Amino acid sequence: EMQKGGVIMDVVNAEQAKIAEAAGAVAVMALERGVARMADPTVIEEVMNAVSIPVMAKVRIGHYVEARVLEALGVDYIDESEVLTPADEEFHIDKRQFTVPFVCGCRDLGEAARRIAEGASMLRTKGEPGTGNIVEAVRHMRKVNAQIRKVVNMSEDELVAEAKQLGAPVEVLREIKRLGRLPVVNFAAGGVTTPADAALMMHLGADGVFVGSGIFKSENPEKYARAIVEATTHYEDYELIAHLSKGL
Amino acid sequence: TDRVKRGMAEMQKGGVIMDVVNAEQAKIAEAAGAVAVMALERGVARMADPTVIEEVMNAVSIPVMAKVRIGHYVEARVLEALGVDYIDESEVLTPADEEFHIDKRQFTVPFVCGCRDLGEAARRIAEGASMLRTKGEPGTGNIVEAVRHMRKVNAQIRKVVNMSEDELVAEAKQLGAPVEVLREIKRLGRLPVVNFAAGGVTTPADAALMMHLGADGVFVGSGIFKSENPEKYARAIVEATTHYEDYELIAHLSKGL
Amino acid sequence: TDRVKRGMAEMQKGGVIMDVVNAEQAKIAEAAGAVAVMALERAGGVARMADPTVIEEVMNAVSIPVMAKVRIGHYVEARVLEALGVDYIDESEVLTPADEEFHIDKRQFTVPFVCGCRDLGEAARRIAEGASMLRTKGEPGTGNIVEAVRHMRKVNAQIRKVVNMSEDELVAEAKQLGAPVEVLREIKRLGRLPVVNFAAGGVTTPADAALMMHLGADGVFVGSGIFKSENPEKYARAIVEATTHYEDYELIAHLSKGLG
Amino acid sequence: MQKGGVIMDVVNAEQAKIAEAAGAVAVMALERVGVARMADPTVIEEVMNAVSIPVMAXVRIGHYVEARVLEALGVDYIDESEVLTPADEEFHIDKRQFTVPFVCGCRDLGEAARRIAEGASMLRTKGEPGTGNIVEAVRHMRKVNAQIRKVVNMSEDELVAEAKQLGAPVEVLREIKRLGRLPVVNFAAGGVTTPADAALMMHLGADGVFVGSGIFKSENPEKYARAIVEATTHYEDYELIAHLSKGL
Amino acid sequence: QKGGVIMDVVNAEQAKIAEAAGAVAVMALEGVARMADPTVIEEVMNAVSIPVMAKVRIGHYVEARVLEALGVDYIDESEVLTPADEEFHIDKRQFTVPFVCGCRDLGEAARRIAEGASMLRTKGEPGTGNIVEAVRHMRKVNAQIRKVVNMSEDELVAEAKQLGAPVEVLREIKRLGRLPVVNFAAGGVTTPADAALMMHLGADGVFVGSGIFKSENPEKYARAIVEATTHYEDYELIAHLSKGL
Ligand SMILES: O=C[C@H](O)[C@H](O)[C@H](O)COP(=O)(O)O
Ligand SMILES: O=C[C@H](O)[C@H](O)[C@H](O)COP(=O)(O)O
Ligand SMILES: O=C[C@H](O)[C@H](O)[C@H](O)COP(=O)(O)O
Ligand SMILES: C[As](C)(=O)[O-]
Ligand SMILES: C[As](C)(=O)[O-]
Repeated sequence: EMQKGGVIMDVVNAEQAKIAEAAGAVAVMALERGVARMADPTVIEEVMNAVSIPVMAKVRIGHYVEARVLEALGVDYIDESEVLTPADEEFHIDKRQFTVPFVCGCRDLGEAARRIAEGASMLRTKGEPGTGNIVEAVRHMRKVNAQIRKVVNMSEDELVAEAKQLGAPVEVLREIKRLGRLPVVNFAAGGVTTPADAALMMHLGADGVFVGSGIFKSENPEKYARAIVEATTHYEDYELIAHLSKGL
Repeated sequence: TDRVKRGMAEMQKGGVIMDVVNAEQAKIAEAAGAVAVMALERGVARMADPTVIEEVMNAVSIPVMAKVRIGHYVEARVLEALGVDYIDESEVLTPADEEFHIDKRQFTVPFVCGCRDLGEAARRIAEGASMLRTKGEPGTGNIVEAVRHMRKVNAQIRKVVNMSEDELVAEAKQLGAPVEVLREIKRLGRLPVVNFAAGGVTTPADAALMMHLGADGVFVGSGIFKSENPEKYARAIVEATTHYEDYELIAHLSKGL
Repeated sequence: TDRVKRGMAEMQKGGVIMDVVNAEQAKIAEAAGAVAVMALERAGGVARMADPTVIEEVMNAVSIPVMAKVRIGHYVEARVLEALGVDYIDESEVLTPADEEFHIDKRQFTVPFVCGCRDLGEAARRIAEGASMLRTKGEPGTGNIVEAVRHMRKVNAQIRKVVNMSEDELVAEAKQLGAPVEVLREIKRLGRLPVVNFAAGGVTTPADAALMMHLGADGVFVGSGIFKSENPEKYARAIVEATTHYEDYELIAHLSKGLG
Repeated sequence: MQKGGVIMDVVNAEQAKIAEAAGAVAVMALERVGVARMADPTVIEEVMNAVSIPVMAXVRIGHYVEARVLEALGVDYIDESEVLTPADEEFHIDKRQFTVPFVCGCRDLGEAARRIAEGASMLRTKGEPGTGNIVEAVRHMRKVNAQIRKVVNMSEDELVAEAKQLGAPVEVLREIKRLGRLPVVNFAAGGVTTPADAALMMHLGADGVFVGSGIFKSENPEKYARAIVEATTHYEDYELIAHLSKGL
Repeated sequence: QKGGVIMDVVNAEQAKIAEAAGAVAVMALEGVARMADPTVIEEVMNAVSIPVMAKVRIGHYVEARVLEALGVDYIDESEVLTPADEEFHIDKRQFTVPFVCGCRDLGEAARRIAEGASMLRTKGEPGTGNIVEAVRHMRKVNAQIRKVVNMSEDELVAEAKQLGAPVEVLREIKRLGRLPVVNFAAGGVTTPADAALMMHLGADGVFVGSGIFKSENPEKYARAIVEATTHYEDYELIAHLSKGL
């Protein structure tokens, strides 16, 4: 199900992976680092052997075989990722055909619903990567959740037209209206840097957060990772978050 | 419940549905071999006076259709209460709602809806339509309207049926269609509901042409009853639609008119 | 005070308000079960407040509330109607606007106003000007219900959005709609508009009237078309019953049989 | 000067007497309502001899000699009027060179100020004529008065720039700021048809109203003229105005 | 507190100088620009008795809650930091601590007030040393206020629509004859003449940046700004105060 309230961390090796696990990450995202492709299987296996929590890796958008390779390696989740160099500009992977669950990116409810119709088991609401700027995450989490609230409360007979306007599959919108939320977990990602950032994303209705390699470029990675984990879990404990922000 | 509604529509294959304004015309249509009649009254065009619809219902044993203005939920509920067999949410009447069609899933009676392309068809189906009418502009006597859209809809269906499974979500986005309807279409090799041609079907050759182009049947308008011999004319359309590849018969049937 | 004007406006839900040009029509409207009447005088030309004589004729003919129209922005026409003892003033877009930019400051009046709106921004601006009741309406005189439907769908969709939206997003929503934020805050608090909102524009058949109620209207306005029918009292009656019993489709079906 | 008053269009002595009897503060002598020019002097003299109240007459915009002719006839006011066919598209009459006072039209404060700089002694704020539609008068009275209120209260050092933006002479703006209003009387005109219309213009800050020949096409001109006069004078007496509206 | 000067400070030493020079408050400060390290803010809070401001990125609700928890006296939802939300500002009504917000015109000012702002900073572009930024916007805001104060009551709803303002805030402005909160100028206030100019243009006070502490004699410079802002019509004094720097 992917533990709601959790933090998923990018790691490039076993050492980083262990630190992430020790800090309380719910999962790790194995990475290698022009054209950006699926990581060398060796690196992924190194990370898989280093920890007991779920390991994700990831593939280029549309790269069906990269995904099958990761599936064969025994990865726990595949991330069909926009930060890698897209392999297909028009068609995403038909994730319904896979055993392993996929996480996909989205910027609005239309994208989210299309990813779900392709078989996505989890979503990452994200704008531009690598900026350290939370505005990317915020813009899109606000958009997606505002659009969800609209759908949840709208007149049933207006959903087909709403679907057309969003570019969404209507059955996904119908499911959203029925549940009062997305039928999959939706984590924030994009520039989540400080403990306050992580808690903010939770305040805005995220189910959890992804954080990048910035953690391991700090002076004390384990303390930093830890602060993000605690802030994300205790996202309304402002005294704690204030205290956690001091070190960094 | 969708299956029963669709099954009712399905049993109409090869058939002709005729517009009638009174009991006399309705009886002629039934006598000529129509599979159903469409009751009409004739500025703003609305649901017909219930009296006229009841007159038609009492005059024949075949199914009676009537319908309502697009989006007019209450007109539809009225026709449902009258015991009509099919409701036609019709673009020739003056639309009551420019943006939202009736949520036809909430009804007991089955609906026929219009469409000009596969995106429209799929949206109508998602709203609960049990039958489709592929049609362009009405009242012209010009078959090009029907042809353009039957060619489009069927060409788009053939594309979907044979396309790579992983390309359907993007296809759906491009068409403005619900992907689950496209998936159903690919599974069945056709639309999951009956699809009749309508728009300018005038001659027996016209009716047979629409069947040649893959229609499941045809709608014909009041033009029939403005001819010198309506029963013969209606008859010719019925036989041409049924025996749409019997060109000697169609040639013979065309002589009278 | 607004609170009392609003309490007066409340006494109209589920009702039909009818246009009448004389005492005879007014009595028929009352007899058919109208909750109020709208007194009117009547091509191309300037349309103004009706002759006070005509309004008094209607006021004397019935016991139900009497409304009359003024031109948009025509402060003095409104004061005149107030002085005549009219029950409601309708600042009406079907009359020839007197002011293209500024509506009447209705807060300064004793008598309650009804105003038109096409979307929630307009509705909220009319409310901030002191409107006690709204009429959601597109183009008039067409017999085409699409006008009413378009705008009732828009207004109610926008209300549902506001009711459920995150509290901290309202100021930006207000900016985007051109609405006063305090009205949006009130809407979110109540779960609906703080005033009654009737449909108007092409309501012709009983099915039309019931449709508007299905779409969330609090009632309907109907025009002079009623009195051009063969049996006005039966027709008016059918609209009244359809509006009240808007989910009774057997009754509505039966009521639709008569009309020409 | 003649505040609260009504000025009435008249085509002959009979109409002029009725206007005087109804309480008009002045009359405007006309020939009619092709090319529209100064009226035949005979018609103007007929009206001048028929009443003791001031008599006005129209000249074409820029028609210096028409104006001199009316001056020589002993007219009390000259109306350099946009409803006549303009003689000069670019330059209005230099009214400073005349003994007789002029009334001029205006649609905004810039125009008003330019007319004043040319020597206008009175203004008529008016849009399109002959419509019976008060919106013309209202639009422009609202504009002129809103612009005046802005000038009256604005920072002194911003006036030169305001003048540039309006196309106004700054000394007129300075005078307006000093007086808190226009230095001349400003009457409304354009579609004033009902007693409510007349009172509305006063509510909007007019100093008075002009009314056209419509009065004499009614069934009872003297009663109608009378109603306009009383409504304009007692513009906040809504019971009276209501009563006055009953007849016609 | 009106007539005052608020000064940017990066440490306890600067904060003490600002307090000694007569600042009414200090603004504690420390690519992407975020809320300052709490340690730096606490250092400044402990160093002085006057109010301390700090901050947060626009829309960053949690940064604001953090500063609230630290015991900061005012939160500055600041456009010079990297915005966290391009569309929605913080709902400041939900907070105990008061906020200052930026504005460039009356529409913005009124929207900030409706969100719960307790103070305004009328400001254009930062870091230029050019007073035109402050002037443009103080002139705009105050011209728009004067218009609203004197305009016909029945025209306010339409004015509000045109400005993008909440009408109830305009109604309040008309009632008071001014903004219902204090409005300080900021943006390129560099010389004593600049500071006094902003007061001449109707500011309630001024913000000044770190430029003060890059001068040869910060305490004298800060002092000159403070005195010029207080005695903004004393041109002999202002002339004298301008000689040093
Ligand atoms: O035959 C199509 C009709 O013109 C409809 O009014 C409309 O164009 C289809 O609506 P939509 O494609 O938005 O569902
Ligand atoms: O029903 C709308 C009226 O015609 C108004 O006069 C106008 O179109 C919109 O109102 P506002 O003045 O608030 O934009
Ligand atoms: O640079 C800061 C800007 O002034 C704000 O981001 C801007 O005011 C956005 O808010 P609003 O849309 O309410 O003006
Ligand atoms: C916007 As897409 C074609 O990635 O669903
Ligand atoms: C525009 As002009 C000739 O009336 O000053």
